[PDB]
Amino acid sequence: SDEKIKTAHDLIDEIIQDVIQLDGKLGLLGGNTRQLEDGRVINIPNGAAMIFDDYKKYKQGELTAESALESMIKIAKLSNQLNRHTFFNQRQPETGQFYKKVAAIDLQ
Repeated sequence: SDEKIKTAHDLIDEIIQDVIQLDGKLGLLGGNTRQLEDGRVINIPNGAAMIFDDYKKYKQGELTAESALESMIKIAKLSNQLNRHTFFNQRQPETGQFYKKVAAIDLQ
């Protein structure tokens, strides 16, 4: 897939919005919950939480914009790999779609 052309912020923003939309009636069993920077309680898969923390680092200054993006891509591939394996039915299709977009990092 062509790399195309986009800013780091635009790509990061695209995935963040998807995560927010992904939030739903899903309870603790469905996944873990984290407090939004705005102070809004949201629910997302444990994997979503992992990248969420990475985002915070970009703000904290612990990680760079590209470093945070890079970290998300590597873990995204691992998550996608597990999804590809069997017993993928256990995971929700909506969550699978999110991982696919992250791995295929194309703003388009």
